[PDB]
Amino acid sequence: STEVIAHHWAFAIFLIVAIGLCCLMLVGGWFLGGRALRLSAKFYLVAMFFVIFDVEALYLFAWSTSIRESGWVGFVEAAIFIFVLLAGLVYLVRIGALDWTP
Amino acid sequence: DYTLTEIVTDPLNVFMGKLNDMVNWGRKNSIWPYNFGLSCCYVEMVTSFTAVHDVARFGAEVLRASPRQADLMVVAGTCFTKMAPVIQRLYDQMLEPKWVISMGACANSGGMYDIYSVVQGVDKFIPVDVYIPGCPPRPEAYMQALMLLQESIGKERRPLSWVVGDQGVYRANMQSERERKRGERIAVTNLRTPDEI
Amino acid sequence: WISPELIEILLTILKAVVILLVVVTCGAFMSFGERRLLGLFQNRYGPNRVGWGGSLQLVADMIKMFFKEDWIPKFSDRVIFTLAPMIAFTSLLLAFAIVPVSPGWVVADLNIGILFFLMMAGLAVYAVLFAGWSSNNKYSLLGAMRASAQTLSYEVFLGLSLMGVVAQAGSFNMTDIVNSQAHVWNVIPQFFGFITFAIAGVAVCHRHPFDDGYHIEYSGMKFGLFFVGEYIGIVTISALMVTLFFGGWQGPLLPPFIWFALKTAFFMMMFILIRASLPRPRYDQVMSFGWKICLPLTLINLLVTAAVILWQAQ
Amino acid sequence: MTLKELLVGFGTQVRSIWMIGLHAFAKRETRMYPEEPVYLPPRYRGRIVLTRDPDGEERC
Amino acid sequence: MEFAFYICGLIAILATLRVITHTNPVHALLYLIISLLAISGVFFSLGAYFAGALEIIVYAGAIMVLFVFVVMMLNLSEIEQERQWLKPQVWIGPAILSAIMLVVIVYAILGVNDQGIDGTPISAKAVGITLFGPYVLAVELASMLLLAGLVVAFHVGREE
Amino acid sequence: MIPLQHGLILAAILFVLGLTGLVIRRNLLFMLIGLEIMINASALAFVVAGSYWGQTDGQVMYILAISLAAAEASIGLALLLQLHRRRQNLNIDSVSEMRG
Ligand SMILES: CCCCCCCCCCCCCCCCCC(=O)OC[C@H](COP(=O)(O)OCCN)OC(=O)CCCCCCCCCCCCCCCCC
Ligand SMILES: CCCCCCCCCCC1=C(C)C(=O)C(OC)=C(OC)C1=O
Ligand SMILES: CCCCCCCCCCCCCCCCCCCC
Ligand SMILES: CCCCCCCCCCCCCCCCCCCC
Ligand code: SF4
Repeated sequence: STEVIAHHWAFAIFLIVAIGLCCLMLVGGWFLGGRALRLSAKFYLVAMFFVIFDVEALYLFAWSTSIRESGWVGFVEAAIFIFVLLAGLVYLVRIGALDWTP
Repeated sequence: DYTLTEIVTDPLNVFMGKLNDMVNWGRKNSIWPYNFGLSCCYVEMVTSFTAVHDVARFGAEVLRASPRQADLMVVAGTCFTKMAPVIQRLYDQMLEPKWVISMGACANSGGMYDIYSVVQGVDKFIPVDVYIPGCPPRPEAYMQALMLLQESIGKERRPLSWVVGDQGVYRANMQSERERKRGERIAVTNLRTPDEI
Repeated sequence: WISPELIEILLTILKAVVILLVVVTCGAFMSFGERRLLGLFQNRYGPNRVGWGGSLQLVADMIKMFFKEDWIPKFSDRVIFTLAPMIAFTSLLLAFAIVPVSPGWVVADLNIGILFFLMMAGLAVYAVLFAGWSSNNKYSLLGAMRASAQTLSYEVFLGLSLMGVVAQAGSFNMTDIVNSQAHVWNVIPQFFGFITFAIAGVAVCHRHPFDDGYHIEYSGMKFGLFFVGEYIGIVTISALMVTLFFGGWQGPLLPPFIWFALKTAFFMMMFILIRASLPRPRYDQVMSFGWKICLPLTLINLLVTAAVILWQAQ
Repeated sequence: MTLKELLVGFGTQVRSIWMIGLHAFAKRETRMYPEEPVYLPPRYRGRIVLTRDPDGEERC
Repeated sequence: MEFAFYICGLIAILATLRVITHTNPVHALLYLIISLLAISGVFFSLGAYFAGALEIIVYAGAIMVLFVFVVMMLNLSEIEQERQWLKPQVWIGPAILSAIMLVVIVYAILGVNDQGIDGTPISAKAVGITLFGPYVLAVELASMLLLAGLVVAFHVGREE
Repeated sequence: MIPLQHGLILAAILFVLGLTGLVIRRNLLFMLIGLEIMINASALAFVVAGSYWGQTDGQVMYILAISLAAAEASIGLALLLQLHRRRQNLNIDSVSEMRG
């Protein structure tokens, strides 16, 4: 359609002009103007928790856009999914996995 | 009457002059001081930064903890012998263009502390653009020094680009404020008696 | 070559370019506006001497950052150093690229929408990490890992806070979301979703009170790119919560763009007041609040929203 | 943490926002140097001068 | 839509080739992120909008974030001082083996019936419908798989 | 009008590239990177196959594939952290003690 190809061209022009704007800004900044330890594993733990719960979040993302088309049995399935998610979260909290302080 | 870094004349096409004026306007209207606390003079500096004086009105409130982003180094305090290499390193970490304001008698000359552990003025090892007498200078003296620095910045010539043109920095030789205000200062006859408020 | 299809193509391209220029100029103009409004909150004036009302302070700052000496650290990774402000600008700019500001005024009427916003947040974390690592400083690196751990702790429920609005709308599209608020704005049913998304949006933008800095080695115009990128992120998050929780352009009397601009201006002023008012919590308190309170709140909110929707389905 | 102290903290944050907003509705405390001259008390210790006698000769 | 698919596939191939031949771990992860963005563009060109969205959100927004986190943790160290993988006596053999397997798989691919991918956009609503319909136990046991990975990675990745 | 053969060829190319990176690199981090490349190529192949048949099954299998990929990346990076903690190097040829 003409409207969808107009929106595609608008999005492409938006991306190109934004990239060109920031690149030209950096180029003008460079051109103008004269010249003259072992980290603690809690970082890995919190990033790993973010990865796992982001995958669980993607499952809930897929569920949320089709809640009406899934019916009450989909609600029961997603309630079991969310309950397992919350049991894992309670497990992580209670063993001090999510406690940054010692 | 300029100074090239030698006493030379004014090097300033007419479009290059307008571009230099625009650059100087943008530089003097956006001055970012470095957050550096030495002694009591820094307390009066940050007092000028607060609401009752509002140094933000001149565009000079963005107080940076990083010397890279700062344009102005205000040496506001005594230049102790242990702190002098720190001051020199923080000045060296800055980028062109950079300006220096000595605030207070300690930073000017050492002040009352002509003592074994004090460097007698910060101009002993870094170049200073504006000096403020006082111990401490009041906040509006720091504002007046900021306007003096702005007036000095607005009449200096710097290269627009590092690949085109003369790369030397031409700083104007301003008339001294003492000679400028001698007309109005000597003409003073009577002041208010100290017994009043 | 004069054809109405080409006219519509150029009109849509011009509208997208106008939206881009307006949002970038708004980010810069309210960098200056944050300075002025912090002055207003702190019983002073702020910059009001460079031009009428201080409106030329931004131009002076722009010129100063342009003609500041460009300095890359000698022992640093040059490509990553240049790439971090690149991402910090473009990620939230493209996040704004899906916001509908008016009926017929939208850059991309995508079928994903807030999913594209989630992609842009997942690149903004890269911007912060690359800024920290490329500085070749251990203090900056530690500060960057702490800040990125915070933004992961709040990105973990940003999408789930949006999922209540998505569930009520039944679609990922932003126009469907603003059309589902024809009767009642989503702030009333999705109030817990509103507070969780507001907290997560403030936290992933690294705004107060969620802020060994990793910007200390950045100078010249790269620091300006970081500044305008954070401000564009503020504008984008404000416009997104206007469209998602406050109807968007819907209003009884004033024109729709005026309503959208007024709601966005109120929320950006709320950002300024949030900076001026709250103190900084400790880092462990911030992550514990993100992991122990807000994520279960989003999950329970999604469950309650689904139960309410399926009850109303006859 | 406790829900009661969470609600107390939320109310305290709302109160802090309210005070800062009402203080935004207040009057400015800035003395506009240099447009507004600084008042100095008569015995203020600033620039040093040498004065003259009533007959006009210098006092030093 | 064809041009976008081919340019994104070419970018992904070149970025993967730069990944498996680079020395700097952060640079390798950066080209890997570029390859993941390219493969997401491939997904968007084929109408799999949800798959490309998850490719940027999860694969190029969580997993490689974790890789970048671990690389910053290691502070990467007898790696660039060796460069053993670019000597031919190490890499010619495995490259020959991978080329032979690629030739066999491509020959198997070329003998299939192709009506062409029409690229009709498949929304996340249909994916969510079939996810909680025909694939209920897939979702539940995938939650259990994520739980298993969480427990294993917590048990191993501690410091005591 | 995009051939299924071309998508499967691209996925196969990325798979054998990930396998080559997994084999030729002695660094465990690059082995994990190669493993991520292979599993992403397999997920791309499933997406291509699902898009050819007009079914959501390819995207469902993509979702399962990236769930597996996230979990094995977490486990492998934890193992890599333990190896770097107790050996101070990531040379996978060093850990070869059990043999025969
Ligand atoms: C686009 C526009 C967006 C503009 C911004 C709008 C949203 C702003 C969101 C700001 C979020 C700030 C979140 C701060 C969380 C802090 C959590 C925490 O741990 O606080 C610590 C404190 C004490 O906790 P405790 O464990 O007892 O510590 C004792 C140990 N010595 O714990 C407490 O004091 C408990 C209470 C913590 C904070 C609760 C939430 C407050 C949210 C901010 C106020 C919002 C007001 C309304 C805003 C407008 C709404 C229309
Ligand atoms: C990289 C992180 C940048 C954070 C923002 C820095 C720029 C704004 C500084 C605000 C400010 C602070 C905090 C401040 O403490 C202060 O008082 C000395 C000011 O002068 C009035 C300020 O302007
Ligand atoms: C912070 C706000 C950012 C907005 C970015 C997009 C601006 C688009 C401007 C569109 C203006 C016309 C809108 C349609 C007509 C209705 C309003 C007419 C009076 C302005
Ligand atoms: C220190 C020990 C190092 C061991 C490295 C092992 C590397 C194995 C490389 C195998 C290469 C095979 C090349 C192709 C062989 C012919 C084709 C397959 C058989 C028909
Ligand atoms: S000049 Fe006086 S007020 Fe200033 S630092 Fe020295 S002692 Fe303190």
